[PDB]
Amino acid sequence: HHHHFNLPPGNYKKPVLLYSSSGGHFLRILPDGTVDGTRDRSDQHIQLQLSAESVGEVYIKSTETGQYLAMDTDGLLYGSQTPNEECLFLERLEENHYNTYISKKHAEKNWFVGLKKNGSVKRGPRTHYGQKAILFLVLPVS
Repeated sequence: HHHHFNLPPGNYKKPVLLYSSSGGHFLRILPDGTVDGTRDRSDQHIQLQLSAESVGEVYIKSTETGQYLAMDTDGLLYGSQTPNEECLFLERLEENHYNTYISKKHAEKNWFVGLKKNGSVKRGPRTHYGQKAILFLVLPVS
């Protein structure tokens, strides 16, 4: 109700990479629960598995550790051992091509998953429609 409903095609069967074009980083959920990006395509912690809750709602899960991507009350991304309300994202098509991920919990604030060119992630309140960091390509793993 606060966002459009253009959905990306494709599916949630196999593991994927969330690729950030600006700096060429892959979204990474480290074992200690911290979140960043790396250009290292062989990094074990960039392999992710997406799954649907409702249509257009997803969990983003580390295949290596089982951690769920989540955004806390202050807008910081972190890895959660169990799925909770902070773990649900609205997955949408953007600029007719990319995927964006909006915090469901904070959807009315337009808080996005964002991966900067320097390979750090954005804090929720610093993201907004029209940015580059919020744009992902979901790549199949080799």
